[PDB]
Amino acid sequence: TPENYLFQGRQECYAFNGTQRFLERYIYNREEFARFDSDVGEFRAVTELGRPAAEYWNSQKDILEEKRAVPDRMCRHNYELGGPMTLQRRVQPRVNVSPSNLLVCHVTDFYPGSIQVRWFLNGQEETAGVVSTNLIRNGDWTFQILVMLEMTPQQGDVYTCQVEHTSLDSPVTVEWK
Amino acid sequence: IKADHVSTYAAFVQTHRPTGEFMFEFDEDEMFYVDLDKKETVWHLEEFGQAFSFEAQGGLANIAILNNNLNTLIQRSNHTQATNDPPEVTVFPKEPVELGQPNTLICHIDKFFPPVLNVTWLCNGELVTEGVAESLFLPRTDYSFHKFHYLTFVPSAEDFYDCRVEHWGLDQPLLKHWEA
Amino acid sequence: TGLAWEWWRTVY
Ligand SMILES: *[C@@H]1O[C@H](CO)[C@@H](O)[C@H](O)[C@H]1NC(C)=O
Ligand SMILES: *[C@@H]1O[C@H](CO)[C@@H](O)[C@H](O)[C@H]1NC(C)=O
Repeated sequence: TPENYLFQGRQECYAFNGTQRFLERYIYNREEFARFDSDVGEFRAVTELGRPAAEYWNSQKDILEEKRAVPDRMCRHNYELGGPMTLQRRVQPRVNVSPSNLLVCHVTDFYPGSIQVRWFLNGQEETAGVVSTNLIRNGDWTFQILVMLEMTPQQGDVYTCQVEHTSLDSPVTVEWK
Repeated sequence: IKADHVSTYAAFVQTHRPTGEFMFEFDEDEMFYVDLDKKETVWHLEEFGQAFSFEAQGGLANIAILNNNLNTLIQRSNHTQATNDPPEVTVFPKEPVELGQPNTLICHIDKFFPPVLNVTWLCNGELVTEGVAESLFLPRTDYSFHKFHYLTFVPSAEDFYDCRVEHWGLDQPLLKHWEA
Repeated sequence: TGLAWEWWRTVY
């Protein structure tokens, strides 16, 4: 294994009920040693490696004052600015039904992760024999989900897959047979 | 921490592979980054660049700051190098597989460290160099990294694909098979 | 408009 050392940091903004919480992490090879917490107000060493770094930072008052203004200077600024493009981003999903004996309801390309997919047979909601995958991030700011349904095929039966999403005012349904 | 949405600036510097990276993510989705070696803000979606702008030098500055913090931490840490964590690889298509319908094959590499990775596509056992795209070394909350690799293709019954991932935590390259 | 950023501090 070659010689390699890594240093990483995080600047995290937590928005909830109109508030902003800023955490600044200082990490060396997956070991977080120093952290500033807005609810704390000053730096504190997370491990013994970061005690000299946190003690020196707490003496510099301008550093402590600058970080306390971040939840309002940066976190609130970006959260309000990215509202239309990120917060209220709505991408409608695409629903497909295929038999691959199971029936696969393949919901693709939607951004708001919160989604629910139900299986119906002749108007009856099916619960037993339903296998759904986890949320699948595509990296394209889009998601996927596949809901399988074990079926006993009968002639004349109508299997319908409905999808309810925040990007939809009315649920989308696709039927098989 | 209770939060409706989480916006995070993420950046790292190291010795190998990408010596630096500076990105900004919203709900675990990379929004933009600063292209070191080109020193301009690169937006993930074209619509993002038309509504916002970013001083790319803020990343170049923060990278320089993290550079000396690395050297300072290298000395205090007694030259300690972390353990190589092997990755988990999964391959799946972006759209439902239909013969003759162009699709994108997504290779997801997850839960690895350090961010030093060789990823390559193979179709029917030979290298695929065109139609390929990759994501950044995305950060995780547990301080490991994950990454995306994309390949545009036409689904055919004769073709079988492989996502070969090479990492220091592996004894041999990892072949993740996929076919229709 | 423009997005804001913040300086990481220097270690001892
Ligand atoms: C959210 O804020 C409103 C207005 O300040 C308050 O009435 C409510 O209790 C808050 N809820 C939580 C969970 O903090
Ligand atoms: C990637 O391939 C190059 C080419 O030999 C090699 O030097 C390097 O060690 C490889 N990286 C990993 C992580 O295996």
